[PDB]
Amino acid sequence: MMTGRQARAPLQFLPDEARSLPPPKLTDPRLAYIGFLGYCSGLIDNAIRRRPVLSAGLHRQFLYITSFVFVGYYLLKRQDYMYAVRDHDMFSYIKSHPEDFPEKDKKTYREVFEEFHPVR
Amino acid sequence: VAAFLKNVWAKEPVLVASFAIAGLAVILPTLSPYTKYSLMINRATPYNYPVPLRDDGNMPDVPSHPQDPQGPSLEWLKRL
Amino acid sequence: YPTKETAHWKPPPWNDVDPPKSNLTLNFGPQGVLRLVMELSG
Amino acid sequence: PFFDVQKKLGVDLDHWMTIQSAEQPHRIPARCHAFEKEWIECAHGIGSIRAEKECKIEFEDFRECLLRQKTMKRLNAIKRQRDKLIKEGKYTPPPHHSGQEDLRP
Amino acid sequence: PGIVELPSLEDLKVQEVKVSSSVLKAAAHHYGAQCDKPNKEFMLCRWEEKDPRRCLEEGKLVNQCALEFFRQIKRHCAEPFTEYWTCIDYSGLQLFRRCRKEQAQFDKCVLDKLGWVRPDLGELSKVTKVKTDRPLPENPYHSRARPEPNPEVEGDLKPARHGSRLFFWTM
Amino acid sequence: MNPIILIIILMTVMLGTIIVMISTHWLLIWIGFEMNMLAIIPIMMKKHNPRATEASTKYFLTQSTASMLLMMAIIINLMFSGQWTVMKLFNPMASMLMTMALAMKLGMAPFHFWVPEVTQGIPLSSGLILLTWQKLAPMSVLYQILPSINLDLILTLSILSITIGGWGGLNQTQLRKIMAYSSIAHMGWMTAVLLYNPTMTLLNLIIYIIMTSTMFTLFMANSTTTTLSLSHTWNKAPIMTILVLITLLSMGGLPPLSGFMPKWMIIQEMTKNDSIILPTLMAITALLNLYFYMRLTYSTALTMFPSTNNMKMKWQFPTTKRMTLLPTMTVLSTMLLPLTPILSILE
Amino acid sequence: MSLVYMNIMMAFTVSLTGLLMYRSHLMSSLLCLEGMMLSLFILATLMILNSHFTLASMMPIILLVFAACEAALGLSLLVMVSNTYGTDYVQNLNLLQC
Amino acid sequence: IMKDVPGWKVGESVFHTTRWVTPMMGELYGLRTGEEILSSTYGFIWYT
Amino acid sequence: MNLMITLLTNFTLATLLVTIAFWLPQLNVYSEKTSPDPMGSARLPFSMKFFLVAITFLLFDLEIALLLPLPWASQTTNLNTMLTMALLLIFLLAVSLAYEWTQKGLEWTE
Amino acid sequence: MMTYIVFILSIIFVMGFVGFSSKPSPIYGGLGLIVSGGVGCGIVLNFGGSFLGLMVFLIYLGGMMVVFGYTTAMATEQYNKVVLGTFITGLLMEFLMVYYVLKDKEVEIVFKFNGMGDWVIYDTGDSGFFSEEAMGIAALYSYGTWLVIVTGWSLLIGVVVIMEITRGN
Ligand SMILES: CCCCCCCCCCCCCCCCCC(=O)OC[C@H](COP(=O)([O-])OC[C@H](O)COP(=O)([O-])OC[C@H](COC(=O)CCCCCCCCCCCCCCCCC)OC(=O)CCCCCCCCCCCCCCCCC)OC(=O)CCCCCCCCCCCCCCCCC
Ligand SMILES: CCCCCCCCCCCCCCCCCC(=O)OC[C@H](COP(=O)(O)OCCN)OC(=O)CCCCCCCCCCCCCCCCC
Ligand SMILES: CCCCCCCCCCCCCCCCCC(=O)OC[C@H](COP(=O)(O)OCCN)OC(=O)CCCCCCCCCCCCCCCCC
Repeated sequence: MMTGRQARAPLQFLPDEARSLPPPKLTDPRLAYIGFLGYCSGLIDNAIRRRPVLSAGLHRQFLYITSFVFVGYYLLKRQDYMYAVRDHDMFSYIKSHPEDFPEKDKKTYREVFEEFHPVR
Repeated sequence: VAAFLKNVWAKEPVLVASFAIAGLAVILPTLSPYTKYSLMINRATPYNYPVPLRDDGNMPDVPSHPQDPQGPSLEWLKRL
Repeated sequence: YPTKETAHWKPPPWNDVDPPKSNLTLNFGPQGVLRLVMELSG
Repeated sequence: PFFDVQKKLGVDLDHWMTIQSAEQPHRIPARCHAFEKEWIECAHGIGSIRAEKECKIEFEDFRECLLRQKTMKRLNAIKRQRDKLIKEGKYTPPPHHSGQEDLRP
Repeated sequence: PGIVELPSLEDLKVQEVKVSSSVLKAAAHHYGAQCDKPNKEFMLCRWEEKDPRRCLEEGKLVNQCALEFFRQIKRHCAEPFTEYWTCIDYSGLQLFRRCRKEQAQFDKCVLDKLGWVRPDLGELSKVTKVKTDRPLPENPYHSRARPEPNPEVEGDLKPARHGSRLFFWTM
Repeated sequence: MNPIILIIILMTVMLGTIIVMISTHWLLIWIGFEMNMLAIIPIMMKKHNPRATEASTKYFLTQSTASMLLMMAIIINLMFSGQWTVMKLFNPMASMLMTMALAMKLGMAPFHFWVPEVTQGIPLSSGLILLTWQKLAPMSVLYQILPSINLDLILTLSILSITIGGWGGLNQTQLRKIMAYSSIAHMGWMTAVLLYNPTMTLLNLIIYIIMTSTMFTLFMANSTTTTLSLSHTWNKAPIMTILVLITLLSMGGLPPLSGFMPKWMIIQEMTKNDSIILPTLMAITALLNLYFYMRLTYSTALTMFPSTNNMKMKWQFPTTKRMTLLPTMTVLSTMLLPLTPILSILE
Repeated sequence: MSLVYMNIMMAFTVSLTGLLMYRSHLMSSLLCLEGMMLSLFILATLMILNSHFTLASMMPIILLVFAACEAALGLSLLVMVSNTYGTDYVQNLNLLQC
Repeated sequence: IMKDVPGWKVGESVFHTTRWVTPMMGELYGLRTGEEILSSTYGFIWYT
Repeated sequence: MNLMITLLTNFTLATLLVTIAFWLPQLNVYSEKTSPDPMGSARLPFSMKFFLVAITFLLFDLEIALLLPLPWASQTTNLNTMLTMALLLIFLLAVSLAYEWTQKGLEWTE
Repeated sequence: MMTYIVFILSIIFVMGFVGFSSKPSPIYGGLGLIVSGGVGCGIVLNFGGSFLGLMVFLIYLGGMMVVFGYTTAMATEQYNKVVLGTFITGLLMEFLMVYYVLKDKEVEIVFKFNGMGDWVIYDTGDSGFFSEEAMGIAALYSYGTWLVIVTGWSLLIGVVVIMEITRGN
């Protein structure tokens, strides 16, 4: 859909205008869920190699958590960037084409006739 | 570095000649003073027509005639 | 779901290896004079 | 996924053989160099959806340069009418179309 | 579409240079030296107009200036030129290197009787400049107006209003 | 195989796919497919038995035929357009031939008839390469030519792939043929949303590659190629039964798992374009895929089939196999649905 | 369009339908595949020489080389089939039905 | 020749552009003899 | 055209000499002969090595086909790139020969 | 008739394909593909592709079909109705194509094809002191760097691939 937008500046994971956006917090609940996915990957990695699940290799579990939070932070940055580009293109297109987007005259319900269907 | 070289020249002189000639072919054009003239002769060879320029009035380096002094010359090719 | 068509199908081998299901002999005849029987392998 | 590595790194891996109007050895033009240059300069940057309906004339001229279908259709029509009039005897070819005119230069 | 506009057969009549290719090749360096100006006016007009019909008169000047080239050979130095292009004409590739003494006699005779100097190696392949009076074509490709491009992006990049708006996700 | 030669040949497979992904000239597209086929043939003949040679012969014939049809589509594009840009095609005949060639490369029905054979004939790692990495290059070419793809052809190929991959897996007991008919059904789902929203095509491809890589990695870690040897897993490694349970319930697309994520998004893009019958029939047909997934979960996780006595020896040895990225791929193929709006990174 | 393109496309379709209808031999299939490649070579060549598109004159050679390497690979596969059954018959390659 | 034919513009360009197009071989030698055709269109290729 | 005439003359003289060599001694009435090989009736054993040397020929012949435009390519004005790619193609043919060596591909027909 | 000569060669070309596509035996099919390669080379040569036609001889015929006939002679031990019916079917379809496009000077199987001799589509100029096709193939070393790299790498990998799969270990 938006493939012509990111074609003049190709293969850019986060462009410069993405720095105009507020970055996700470190207490982003999406980022905390990705850290929980890292913790689950650590527990499954202990389980498949028959280690004690909660105890064995805390350095490995912590690197799982760190790696998922590290990748997921940039993935959330790019997510917020692409939705920002989506809405920017939408609003610029609505502004540049007023003839396709007229203001609908909103009628109050004193004029608006609705057909009554009795439940009996 | 010298006993191995005499060993391989005693056993396999075909391959020593092969790798030596290949090494000369690799390294010797970068050390030759005449590699520049190969480029200069290939660009001096006029396959196409020399499409002339419209004289705007200010082109001091472009000649009006082939026998004019300004322009690219080939004295280096006739002399070498 | 075995049918009449797919009833001769047996399951494949466990290592997925099927069993593999000679060498040349030449008669250099009398055509001194010696007859030779060669078993060559290439 | 068109990971445009060539535009990202600035390298030119295959853009040179892409079109007929590109830089050729010894400046050899294609037979439809001008038509393809006009179609590309028309359809540049405006996107394919607008390029189909807004650059139809340049693209039709370029396709008719490439395959020469209208030209060969016209030559078919002229040669067929000429052969019909030769069969009817109402036409005779001139000496310069019979090979009796001692060519120009 | 339109009707193609061709010049008449009277517009194409000119006194031709009816000599063979060994005559032309044997006289080629002095022809490029002497007939430089109408030739380069013609070829500048030919690469600028991209249309032979717009280049006819200059072409006639070429066909007028070549003949005055050859007449001035025929008035003065017809016999060394004749021997020289005969020796050029024998070769199936028409080598210059087979014919250096007939070339030397022709160059001597032309340099003495007409003062023409044969161009050196490199001169005829130079890019020259041409002073003209015809105007530069503003549209040699006969092209129409290009389509207007799409409107660009402008303005600051605001965040997405209430996030992704994907069914129930608040971010 | 020499491990250096294995590394160079796998880098050449990757090099062919990357050359398809990055090139702007159709000849280099064709060259990337040729390099990909040429380098993946030794991966299929890794064990040197007649089934691998038969599978490599069938794979060579189908991919060679598709490469010739691809080059004919390219050459007809050069006829009717005079250029070589990897973009839309300028003739519906070249578009049809290229769509047929890419359907042959992907093994979409009715050009599916090589996929359950070849995957059966080759090892699990080469089957993993064939069912994950070998989809990427033709889906990239389909991504870049979608202004020229016929709608009726691509949706016919899509629904025929989904139905035939649904019915084909119901009759199987071999795990590789199950993953192959799963491949045919999922490629139908990817191409059904291609002309509507190709970001959802990329989403379905990524989630499919994750789930298929998880299932092949589980099959390699347990050394099981049949249903009935996969059913010995609870007496050997009880965690692997949980993992194949959650991954097969994900591949059927049951919420709240992440394999519900693509197809739902596909329906989310097919009803915007006023197609209601088609994604409904697609979703009802995917119940067949879920049925033989449930058959495998009943054989492996939710019941306990009888084992043998020699299993007691294997209790004394832990798995030394490098189960590469198996916890990561298991977590990603199950618990990723709350992160569904991450898909905008594929736009 | 031009008349020779009709025959080269019809040659490609004849070699296609020969390659899409096997009789018994795998070698005859490889010959039909290389006939398809040869017709692609001829058709690419006649276009590129007609259009005077200079840079694509190296294109059919490339189309030769890769595909001939492809042919080499196909021959090798046939030989391995011939080293299992003694013949290159396509009906011997039916073990993957089960 | 093309007098009897209804709806025929003599000298009608098949191109929408008014730019000069290089004349094709069949455009030039279409109405001439077969010997002139062959000498202009395969003469250099068949020359030895 | 002269080439096609020359090919037709060479092919016609070859076909005429083959027809004479197959049919001039057929005119004699010599005798009918009943006439009832190192291998007797054993089927031809396949050689892997003859196939490998033919495939090695085919691949080196493709590399030769790449090498064939060098007397034209030396005329370019991008000579550093041309020389680099020429040395790279001959070096890759040499690496193909070296790998054919070291994995014993050139053995018993060395 | 001589103005149609490339067309005539192309007819023989199609006939040659109905030679081996009907698949009589892989050795007669090899012979039919050799004859097809020679006449398609003649088609290439009559547009000005001298180097490409000699690549058809040296590399396709003298290089690759040699290996096809060589491999084929090491199989199919030395000594049909479907072949003969397929051959006459392809020949009659091709002569119906010839009859239609000659009686009408136009035909449409899938695309519209003119029925004039294919000399009409040529150029009326000169290329100077070079073959344009020769210089475009010479540009493989100056402009075709990526193409040389990927082709030579594919040939090296092809050597490695044939040595891996023909070993059985
Ligand atoms: C000064 C600087 C520092 C400041 C620090 C300030 C913070 C201090 C506290 C630090 C900790 C903060 C933690 C994050 C904030 C709270 C997030 C939250 O609750 O969102 C409410 C979220 C929406 O509710 P709300 O009332 O509209 O929003 C309240 C806030 O405004 C929420 O804010 P919002 O509206 O902006 O949230 C954005 C959006 C709000 O959400 C939405 O827009 C709705 C869509 C949510 C996802 C729905 C997916 C549906 C399909 C999958 C179903 C999952 C299966 C269930 C779980 C299976 C077993 C694990 O969130 C998402 O889209 C992210 C996905 C959900 C993850 C939430 C965070 C989890 C972190 C820990 C993970 C541990 C496992 C949790 C369970 C795994 C599944 C979530 O609730 C749900 O969706 C219900 C599901 C449960 C959510 C997770 C609860 C987090 C705490 C768990 C602790 C206990 C763990 C027990 C062991 C592990 C499990 C067995
Ligand atoms: C850098 C320039 C470009 C180099 C690449 C291009 C080379 C062009 C020639 C192509 C050669 C292709 C084939 C090469 C194969 C080499 C490997 C080899 O042959 O090893 C085996 C051999 C022993 O032979 P064997 O196996 O016993 O066979 C029976 C015969 N006795 O073992 C040997 O004989 C040992 C061979 C290696 C030692 C040769 C040393 C020559 C040194 C010359 C001087 C230095 C030249 C500069 C280049 C560096 C060379 C190291
Ligand atoms: C828009 C998208 C653009 C592209 C983005 C990236 C796409 C990535 C696609 C991944 C495709 C993976 C293909 C398979 C791996 C290739 C290497 C290989 O062959 O690995 C198997 C290897 C073989 O070892 P072997 O000893 O032969 O094992 C058999 C038993 N003896 O070793 C083994 O058998 C070890 C066992 C475990 C192997 C697990 C490998 C998992 C690889 C996939 C990870 C998931 C995908 C990446 C994340 C999402 C990206 C989209």
